Amino acid sequence: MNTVPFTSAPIEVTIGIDQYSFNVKENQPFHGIKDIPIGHVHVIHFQHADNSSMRYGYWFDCRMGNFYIQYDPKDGLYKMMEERDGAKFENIVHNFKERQMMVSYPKIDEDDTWYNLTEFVQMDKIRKIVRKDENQFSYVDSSMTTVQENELSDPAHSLNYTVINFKSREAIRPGHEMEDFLDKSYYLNTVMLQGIFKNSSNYFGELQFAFLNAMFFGNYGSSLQWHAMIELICSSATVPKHMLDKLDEILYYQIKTLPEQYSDILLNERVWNICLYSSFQKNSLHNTEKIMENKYPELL
Amino acid sequence: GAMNSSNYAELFNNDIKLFVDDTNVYRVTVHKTFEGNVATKAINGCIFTLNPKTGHLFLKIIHTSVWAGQKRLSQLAKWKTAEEVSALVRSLPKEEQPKQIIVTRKAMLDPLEVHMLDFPNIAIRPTELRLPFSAAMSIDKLSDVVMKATEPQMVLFNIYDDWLDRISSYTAFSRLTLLLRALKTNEESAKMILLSDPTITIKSYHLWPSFTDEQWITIESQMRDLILTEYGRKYNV
Ligand SMILES: O[C@H](COc1ccccc1Br)CN1CCCC1
Repeated sequence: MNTVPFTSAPIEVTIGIDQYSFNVKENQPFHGIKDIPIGHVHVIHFQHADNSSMRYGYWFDCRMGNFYIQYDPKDGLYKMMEERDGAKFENIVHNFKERQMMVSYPKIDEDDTWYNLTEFVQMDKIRKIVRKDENQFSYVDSSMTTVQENELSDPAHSLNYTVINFKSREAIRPGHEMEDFLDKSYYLNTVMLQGIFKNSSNYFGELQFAFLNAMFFGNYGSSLQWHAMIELICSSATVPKHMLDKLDEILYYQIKTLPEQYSDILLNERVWNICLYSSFQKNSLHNTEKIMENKYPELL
Repeated sequence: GAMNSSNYAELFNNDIKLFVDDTNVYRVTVHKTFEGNVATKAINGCIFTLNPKTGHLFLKIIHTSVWAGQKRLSQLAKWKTAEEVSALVRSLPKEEQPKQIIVTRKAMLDPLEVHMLDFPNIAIRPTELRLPFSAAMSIDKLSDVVMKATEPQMVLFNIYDDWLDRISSYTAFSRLTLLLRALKTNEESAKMILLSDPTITIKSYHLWPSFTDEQWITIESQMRDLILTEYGRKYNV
């Protein structure tokens, strides 16, 4: 169990921690979140009571430092910060637990939701996508764009997801134009998995972070990445049987966790009706197909 | 973007463009088998690639051997069309390569785009037009050549014969499409129209008769009346 204390809550804000969230009222006595499970990455995020525009948040791992939140009134936002003095830190936390000004990470013991959503997500990879290497944590918000999106304007504040493009020379070998494009096994297996990702787990982590960034901040380029990385697999006739089985679980929990009312912006009709009903892997997503059809039949 | 009735004069500017129609690439007769089932037998086809400005038409004859042992042939045709168009482009010198290629059927966008990735500065466009280039096999000498072909083969010529010597490309293209559109609606009649007078001959290297300006007007009018006619006979109007 670890802790993210807050200096204070000067402004009314909705606070997000992983899939949970609670309302904090302006200058209520609040001083942060305790009992945060060690062992997974996490994301604390924020939506100010005034400007529902811009959700923003920080990914982090209590293994990699003592981190706290402090509202900054020049810049207008709750800022994450690392405390180098470990003794100073335990002291403050203990002070706040004794006075009981911390809410508790409220995990049910039967619940593997967060783990399932972050199974392959690792801080080091996130920090290669959100380059800000003076911080051990990584900032993200609604309006950030992707490298691929800046090619179709500030490069330091971008999401450097892996560029996937089905109509590219990377995707498409000379003389196998129709073969490579209609069956993306090459692209998937050799170019991306063997070439760029190394293993299936790194691929899946990027895919899980893309999705969470889309769902927690409605980051639009993240969503496109997510659907892109799904689509490549579904459009490849040759996939390791183990990767297919893990994808099906991965997508199941995503679809399970999605707000019913946010579904219409975050689910791409074409990709899913293609993956589930047209692509090579139409038969291979039993759990994903069952929950999609019982929850969002309108999309299909 | 898409090519339609508005941005129509862009065909006649000085930007090198080609049109690609694939409708006659993959052609079959349907027949009964001895056991009472149905089967397809395939016949020669042809990729119709047309510079609407200069009148240049490079026909790419598609020999039935290209299909042998292949599955999903209607799909492969589109890939083969784009393979052949790309190969054409690649053979032309740089200054002759087209800046746009407009396909008559949206199915050819992806095959082509994929095949052209090496040519990022060539725009692949669809069109909203109902263009009648599929009737190109109703032009007699073209029907005999594609049919008589025994191997893959490419014909280089001009599809407006010598018209540009006396008319502009806009008018030349409009005459082309009128005759084509008439050949499509009622080939027998349209052809009867074009050949009634036995003294107006077709040259060795020409598809259309050697009409005079005066004569072209009679003809164009008659093909008008025909296309208007053949519409009535259909919709009973
Ligand atoms: O082969 C050519 C005639 O054919 C064409 C003429 C001009 C453009 C295209 C074609 Br194909 C010579 N011969 C005269 C009549 C028989 C063939």
